[PDB]
Amino acid sequence: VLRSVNSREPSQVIFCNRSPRVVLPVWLNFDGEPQPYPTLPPGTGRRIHSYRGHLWLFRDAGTHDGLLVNQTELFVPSLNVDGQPIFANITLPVYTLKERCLQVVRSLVKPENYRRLDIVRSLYEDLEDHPNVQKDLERLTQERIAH
Amino acid sequence: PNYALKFTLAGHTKAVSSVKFSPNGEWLASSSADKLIKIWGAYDGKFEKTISGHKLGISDVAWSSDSNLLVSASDDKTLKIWDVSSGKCLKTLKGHSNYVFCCNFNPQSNLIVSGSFDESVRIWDVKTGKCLKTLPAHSDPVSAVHFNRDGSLIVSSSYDGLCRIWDTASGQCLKTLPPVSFVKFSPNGKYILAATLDNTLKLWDYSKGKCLKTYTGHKNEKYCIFANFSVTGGKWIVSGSEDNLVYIWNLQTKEIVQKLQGHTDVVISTACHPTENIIASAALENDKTIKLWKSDC
Amino acid sequence: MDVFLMIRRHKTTIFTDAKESSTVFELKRIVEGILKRPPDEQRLYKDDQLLDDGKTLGECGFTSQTARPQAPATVGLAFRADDTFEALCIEPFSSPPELPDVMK
Amino acid sequence: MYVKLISSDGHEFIVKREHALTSGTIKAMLSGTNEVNFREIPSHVLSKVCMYFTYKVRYTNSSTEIPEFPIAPEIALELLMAANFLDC
Repeated sequence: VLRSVNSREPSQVIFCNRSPRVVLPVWLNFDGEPQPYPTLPPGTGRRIHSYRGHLWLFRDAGTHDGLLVNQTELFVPSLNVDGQPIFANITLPVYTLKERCLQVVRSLVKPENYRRLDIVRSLYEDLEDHPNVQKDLERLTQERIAH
Repeated sequence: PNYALKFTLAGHTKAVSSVKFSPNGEWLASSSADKLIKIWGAYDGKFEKTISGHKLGISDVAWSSDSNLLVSASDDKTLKIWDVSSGKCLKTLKGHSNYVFCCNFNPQSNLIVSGSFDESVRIWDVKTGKCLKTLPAHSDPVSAVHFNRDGSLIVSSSYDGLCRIWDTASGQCLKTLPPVSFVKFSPNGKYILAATLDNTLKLWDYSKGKCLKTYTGHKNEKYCIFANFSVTGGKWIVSGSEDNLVYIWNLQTKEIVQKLQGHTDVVISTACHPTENIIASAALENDKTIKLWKSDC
Repeated sequence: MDVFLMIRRHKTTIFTDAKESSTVFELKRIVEGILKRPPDEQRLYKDDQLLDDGKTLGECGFTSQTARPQAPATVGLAFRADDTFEALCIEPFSSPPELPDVMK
Repeated sequence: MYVKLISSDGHEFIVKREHALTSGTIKAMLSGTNEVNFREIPSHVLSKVCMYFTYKVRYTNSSTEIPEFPIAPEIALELLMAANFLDC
């Protein structure tokens, strides 16, 4: 359901990293599986070859924190018009403070050590619940069934 | 028939793309995604040699009439010609702008024909390597390209869902008869066998232009699976299948007459020995092996 | 270009926004909305420097680059009450604990 | 409309209402004086939390380069705890 269609119709795209994170572009293949592509440093952008009807999302390539693209979770190339490439503007989201506080602690603390923090067991599990695309892909499949 | 497993060849470290018997019945060539061609004894399944060159994985192999030469077709955009005695690349055939998927010597074996993701059919000279004619064949990737009995025609198949016959001499499209995953000419000359990705094989009289047989019951929706005529003993259609089996149909009555079990991945290539009742069969990444099956008819 | 401020007197801290193009005066009238003391009873500062009512926030060094939502610039506030003038006094926040061993 | 948020050490923080209603914990404390007394969350943390509130409201639905929300190491743990409690 959440997967690239094999249209074989080429599309020129500009992956524009407008975040301070090193970004990992992630192509959803024809069976819905996530393929890592080469990383974009912050404040860079790149003309790249994709296809119509394909699916992308983008992540911190170092921690797998999720990022927005053109204000949303998924990016889908269409046909170029009048010789114009299509822009995928990789943006940070407004993380919740909690989510951000987890990002920061995660990056300061080796996971073999989360439990030597003096905090409720609740937060240990929030810490350990590292972000991954598959969890998000699942969550996003389901909101589209409400929508 | 009663084809039973006899040998299993487990040399490639990556998926196996194509298996072809030599016309002299002596050898089996295998191409693999691991960039290698490997030669096997047809009867005793013995490792003969590895052939290396291609900078990416290989998709198809084809023998010359005299069993002395191979054409390979590769992701690295190249078709290369090999002396089979040496292991030595005689030529590289640049011309396609994307992955090359299929290849075949003409009966005379002085031409090679090839198909590519670039949506084109190319014809080559074996002596020089000069591409002679580039046919604007399809508007989508070419899956198979074969020469007829006297080498005067070419059949091609493509993901545009069309199958087409070319006059070799000029390059004009003589006739045009879901994606077409595979196509080839019947030994007896008159017929053409074509797979579509609606889980279907079909036999056609190319001249008259109507479908005479339909072979079903196997799984074929994603992969371009190589199909065959076996006619050494009885007359069968053989095919790989995505459900990991080798299927065999009574060619005339369309009945499934056997399913060979052993493979642990999609069987993407079958080959029927030229003078004897032997089948070669090859599977993908979870398998990585070639199996040989020998029957009484 | 908007600016983002903490206005700080003693142990009170106001979060509010303005334009670089606003005057210190018009920010004294914002503080009047909140703390209900007129602009003649307020003196606003940056560090030590008494800010004049006719200069814009921008001119006083308060830019989109130095007064951000996630890192607001501090504006000191001291009141007058008739003939009595209080000197700017800002009580500092609590320190955090010494960072734990596993966060080094 | 502003609300007072008093920290555990005495410091009062005067933020827009809409801003503070980022927290459901705060929306509740306002209903069950429009002040709110935190008994554990101290000033350095509550001030940061307020900075979060102004970051959130502004940059939500901006369509611009949202910058990073910075968190010094020294304050991460307490702020995590606070955020967890305020649920924001």
